[PDB]
Amino acid sequence: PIVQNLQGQMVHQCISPRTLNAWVKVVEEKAFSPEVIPMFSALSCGATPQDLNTMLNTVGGHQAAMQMLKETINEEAAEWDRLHPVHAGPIAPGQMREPRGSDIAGTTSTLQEQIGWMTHNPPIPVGEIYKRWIILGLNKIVRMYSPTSILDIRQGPKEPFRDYVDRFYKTLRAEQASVKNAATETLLVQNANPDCKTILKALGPGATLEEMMTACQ
Amino acid sequence: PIVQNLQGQMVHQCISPRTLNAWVKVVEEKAFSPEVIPMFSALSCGATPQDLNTMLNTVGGHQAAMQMLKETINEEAAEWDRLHPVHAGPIAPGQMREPRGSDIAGTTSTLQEQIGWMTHNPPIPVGEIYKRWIILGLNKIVRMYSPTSILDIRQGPKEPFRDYVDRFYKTLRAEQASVKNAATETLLVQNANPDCKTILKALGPGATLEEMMTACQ
Amino acid sequence: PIVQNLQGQMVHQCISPRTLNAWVKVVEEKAFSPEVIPMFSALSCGATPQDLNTMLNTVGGHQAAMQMLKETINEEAAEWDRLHPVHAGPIAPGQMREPRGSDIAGTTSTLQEQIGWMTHNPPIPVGEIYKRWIILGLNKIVRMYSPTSILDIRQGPKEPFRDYVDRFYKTLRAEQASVKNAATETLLVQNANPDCKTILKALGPGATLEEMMTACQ
Amino acid sequence: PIVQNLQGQMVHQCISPRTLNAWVKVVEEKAFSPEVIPMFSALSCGATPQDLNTMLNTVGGHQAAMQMLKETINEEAAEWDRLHPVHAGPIAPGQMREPRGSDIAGTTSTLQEQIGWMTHNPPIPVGEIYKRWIILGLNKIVRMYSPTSILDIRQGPKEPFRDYVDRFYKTLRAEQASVKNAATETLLVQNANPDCKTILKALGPGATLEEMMTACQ
Amino acid sequence: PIVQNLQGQMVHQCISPRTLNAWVKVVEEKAFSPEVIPMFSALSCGATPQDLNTMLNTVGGHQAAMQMLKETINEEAAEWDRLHPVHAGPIAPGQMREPRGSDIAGTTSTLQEQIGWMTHNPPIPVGEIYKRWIILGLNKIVRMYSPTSILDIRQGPKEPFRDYVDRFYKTLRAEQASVKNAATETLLVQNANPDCKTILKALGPGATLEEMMTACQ
Amino acid sequence: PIVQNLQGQMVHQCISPRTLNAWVKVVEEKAFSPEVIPMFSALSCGATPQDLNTMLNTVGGHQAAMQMLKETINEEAAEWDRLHPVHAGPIAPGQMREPRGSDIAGTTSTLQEQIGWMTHNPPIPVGEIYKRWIILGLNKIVRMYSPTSILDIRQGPKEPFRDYVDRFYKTLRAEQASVKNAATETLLVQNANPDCKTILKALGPGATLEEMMTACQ
Ligand SMILES: O=c1[nH]c2c(Br)cccc2n1Cc1ccccc1
Ligand SMILES: O=c1[nH]c2c(Br)cccc2n1Cc1ccccc1
Ligand SMILES: O=c1[nH]c2c(Br)cccc2n1Cc1ccccc1
Ligand SMILES: O=c1[nH]c2c(Br)cccc2n1Cc1ccccc1
Ligand SMILES: O=c1[nH]c2c(Br)cccc2n1Cc1ccccc1
Ligand SMILES: O=c1[nH]c2c(Br)cccc2n1Cc1ccccc1
Repeated sequence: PIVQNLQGQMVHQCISPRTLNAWVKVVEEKAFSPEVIPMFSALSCGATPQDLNTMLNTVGGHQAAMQMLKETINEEAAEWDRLHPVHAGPIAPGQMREPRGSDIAGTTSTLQEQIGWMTHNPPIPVGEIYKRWIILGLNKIVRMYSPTSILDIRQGPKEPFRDYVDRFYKTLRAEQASVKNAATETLLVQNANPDCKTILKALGPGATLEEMMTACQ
Repeated sequence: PIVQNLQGQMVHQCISPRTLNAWVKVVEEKAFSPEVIPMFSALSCGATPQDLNTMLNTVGGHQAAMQMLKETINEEAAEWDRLHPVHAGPIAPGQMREPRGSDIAGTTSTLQEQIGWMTHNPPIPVGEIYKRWIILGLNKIVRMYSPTSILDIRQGPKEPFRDYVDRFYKTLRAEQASVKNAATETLLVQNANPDCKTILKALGPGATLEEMMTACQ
Repeated sequence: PIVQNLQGQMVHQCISPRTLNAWVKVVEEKAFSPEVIPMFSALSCGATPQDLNTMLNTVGGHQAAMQMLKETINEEAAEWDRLHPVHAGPIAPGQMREPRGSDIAGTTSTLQEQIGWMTHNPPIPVGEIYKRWIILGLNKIVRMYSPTSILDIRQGPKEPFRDYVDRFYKTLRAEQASVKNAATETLLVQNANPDCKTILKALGPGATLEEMMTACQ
Repeated sequence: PIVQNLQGQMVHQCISPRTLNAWVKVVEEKAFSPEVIPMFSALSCGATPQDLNTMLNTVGGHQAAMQMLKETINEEAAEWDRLHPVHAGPIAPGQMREPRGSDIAGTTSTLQEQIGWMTHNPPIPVGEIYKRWIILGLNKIVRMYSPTSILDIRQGPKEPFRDYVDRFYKTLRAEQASVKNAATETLLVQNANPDCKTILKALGPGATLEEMMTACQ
Repeated sequence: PIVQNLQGQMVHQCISPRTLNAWVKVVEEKAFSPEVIPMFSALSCGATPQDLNTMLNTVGGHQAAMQMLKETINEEAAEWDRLHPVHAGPIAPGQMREPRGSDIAGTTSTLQEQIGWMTHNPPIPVGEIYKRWIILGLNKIVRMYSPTSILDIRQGPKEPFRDYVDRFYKTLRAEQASVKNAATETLLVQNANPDCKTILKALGPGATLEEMMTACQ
Repeated sequence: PIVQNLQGQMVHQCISPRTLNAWVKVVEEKAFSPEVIPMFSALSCGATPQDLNTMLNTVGGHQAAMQMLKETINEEAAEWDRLHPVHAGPIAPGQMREPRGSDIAGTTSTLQEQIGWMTHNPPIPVGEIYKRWIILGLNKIVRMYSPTSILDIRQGPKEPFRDYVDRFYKTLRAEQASVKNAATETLLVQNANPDCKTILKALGPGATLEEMMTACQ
């Protein structure tokens, strides 16, 4: 990554073994549960494109997902190039060249180039632009791999309301409803069991989740 | 987080993998036992709003609680805005803008903005203001998820007084009696078993817990 | 804690995850065995009052003990205030105020105040004063939770002398005899089994523990 | 490795125990699965030739592979020497000598020499040149140890399409098809089971993997 | 401990959790096997007397040994005082006082005093003087707790010579023969089994251990 | 060890707990498999003689080997003294004395002396000279403890060629053939099973290992 040292300058630091292992193990344990995305983002704090590729490339399973992610990346890289075309032919000697989509994705740019963009004044934050693309991809995968429709999360007749709500919002998070506060006074009540539904209906509209959860305790 | 380096300046540091993992595992092991709150506070030492959101967002279960927490956050953000409205329209070029509730919660502010507030002279401690909101939320959840009323913590006929007292104060902590020294010379004696109650009554009022615990040994 | 950096100034550092976890796990594994106290002291090296409270507050069990400890703290805080009363009414603008008992215990003082006391010239070592109070409390708990009287530690007829001595001094440590060198040429011999007692009596007085242990091998 | 310190100069740092252990354990757990290569590259960030040899030499099993890797190294070293022959006889006193193939591979050069090349202006990046050779070798091994031909990865009649695709791209990665986006609209469909193949044929050409995977859900 | 920082000055650093845990666990796993002593010495690198006491005091078992160690310490402290008596009565204001035995053992000296001695020019290395005393004590314990006389380490009729030699030198190390090279051409041969003894006798005198071990393979 | 800090000067640093534990555990897990030697070398990066002795002395088993290693050390120390005799009698006040064999092995020199040699201009690299001696010793032990002659590594009739080759080069590494590329087109083919031998003979001479391994797949 690029870090500030103990004296203020932005400099390159090797990716730690700790970071490398943390990311690999989160994917091993959680696959594409939605909580993997914020973890990915945090573990990739300060990352260069190189570092991003390293993290992705260290994943051994899930190669259908990694291939889908390459595809998303390629789509975002092609839109980058449409928005910001680069002058072809030879670069002014010693000068910074402008990044293309593939340079941002770290496939046709060197670490040194990446460091130059990222630390230039003003900076071209290639690592953050690429991260956004990867996260866009990752979110598609989380949605695709969501195993259950929100329509099938219904409270069991003996199921504690809290366990139902946990299932419902974990499902909603994966399906990626933006709806989130919203769905509360509608689908969540509809999919509640008969006894709880009666209670919740009686509360009247505008009930907070806390209120709903106390009511159905 | 924002830290002081080895030379005195306040600067941004990536959240560690160690920190990230510690928080995720505490929630996995302890759920919303009350001791999770001081741990959260300590693990979030120096946090920006971004860092706070990261920590929250890395939690995979308990999505009923995380949704209740968003709600509390939204309530505190709306009261922030009532207390400190911000001039609308365009900001003076290059100048610091004033934070709104959603900026404090990290949803409409950038890391750079956050860093500027937090390190400005005088500082606007957005990370500490947000932390207070999250802790307010978290405390509601701890109370809600407390499984037993203090009224049901009564000493077993064969139950060591110390184990009873441990149960009683662990329950009181979750229910969040402010009462804490208080409840000592009342409910704790009332809920003691017949033999211990007799002993404790004989001690007279004003007995310290230590005295009570020795007496009922 | 407050640490010296790599350039000589005293500055605040966040409590580490490593420290936090170490303390929680020692309490989980060892409860109030006497060796927990020196560990607590060492893990709290450089601690502010805030840090002390964090460590205490992260303990999830043993709430009878934590309540007894609050009580001891309150007693020491009240004696602090008797010894060092503070001028009431408004503080000189910008100046350091004097700490009261509750400020030392971190309940009515801010981190910033604490840092100011601890790094002032001359310093008011609030973290060390509070630590002393907590250790006084903790020692009471270790004594209370000692499961066996020294009077009941007697050598088994088939019990190796070394295992007996280990039991005897582990018990004495918990009961907190100051006696420690002392009890050696008396109770330790008295509570030895018949064969070893005969041997030890023959050695004559003034025998070192090493001498006793060789003799009864 | 060679790192930049907290003040800007490039200096030698001992390889960490953490790094050493991470590499040894990845090889123990994953052998020559293709994801070991990006891990190797990342763990060897900043490595000198010495460090590269250390990492390789710490591997205890797989000595057929390590011998094949020496062979590849020797081939690349011999081509280095063909491209960049070095003046024989005695070196100018105090001056940097030019590296030969074996110097780049760390077998006839000292750490000090290596440090001098790597930090000279302009640098001779011996550690990166050697790393490229090792990775060339390693890729040959990954291909050789790939257990299954892509021709034998065919979807089971009851096999979820996603699990098939995972098998297919994991196999392709090992066999090292450059084809990767390519093989998607051909072999992947051909090797799909009858029901999925029918669905995929109906989609028409140009289907993205995401589209294919949704279709065969 | 007292360390040199990244700028050359000697300063106090808190004992790490890592160090604390390492020492406690070595004692738990190995008790007073002789290899614990060099580990103790290395873990206590740079230690103040305070730090030494911390490490000792964190040990929960083995209290017979810890008491024997206090005794040794007291003996060395009393000889210190015989060799280096200190002027009684009040110290020159602001000046360094001279350490007594108990100051060196950290029982009547403050951390600040200890730091002053250790970093004075010229230094009074109180931490190293105390460490020597503790190691003297520890060595007595290792010898006392050695379970087997060297006289009882004899090669089994089916026992590989190498396993015998391992037993013999592990025993000798505990009993603390200075003899070590020595005992090689005598007791080690005497205690060898009949077939190996014959072989070894034939080698003639002056055989190296390597030679002996090859011979009896 | 002696390290360069964050400002360029060579200074002493305590051996880490991490390093100490890593070395002890490698010996526990792998004994004297040949891969222990490069690990030892890497873990001892920057070591003083003191540090080298620490690492060796922390090993609890294998005392036959540790004794053989002392012997090798003594032999190298005696040859050092033959090559570089030192002027006897008193040293010039304040000046660096010249190291003898035993000073290099850390038995008659202080840490301070060692630091002075190692950081003098020009340096006397006592830690690297001693390391070379220890590695010479260690290599003798690896060879001695090799359990199988290369002559007995022959491919099983049902044994995959790759597993045979792994056995053969792991054995050769321990026996310490310099032969290594060499033995490839001879003994390795000779010790192959009948079917593979026929295949390999047909390839003709000059086959690379890769070629051999593909052929016998
Ligand atoms: O090097 C890698 N490995 C990647 C993985 Br694994 C998943 C996603 C993108 C990756 N990239 C960059 C890249 C390559 C080819 C097409 C597009 C993006
Ligand atoms: O980004 C996140 N994730 C959060 C979680 Br998980 C729980 C609480 C608040 C969170 N925030 C900020 C936020 C979002 C939306 C409404 C209010 C607060
Ligand atoms: O915040 C905390 N948590 C504590 C725990 Br847990 C045990 C002892 C004291 C504690 N304190 C300070 C404090 C509070 C109230 C009365 C006195 C002392
Ligand atoms: O020292 C080592 N150990 C190595 C391992 Br293990 C595998 C590959 C190369 C290695 N090298 C460098 C080297 C030696 C001899 C021929 C060519 C390359
Ligand atoms: O504070 C401690 N704990 C010790 C342990 Br545990 C063993 C040895 C000495 C120790 N010391 C110093 C000390 C105390 C009293 C007599 C002599 C030495
Ligand atoms: O202090 C130690 N412990 C050692 C171990 Br354990 C093995 C090898 C040498 C060692 N040394 C140095 C040394 C001592 C005596 C003879 C020669 C070498």
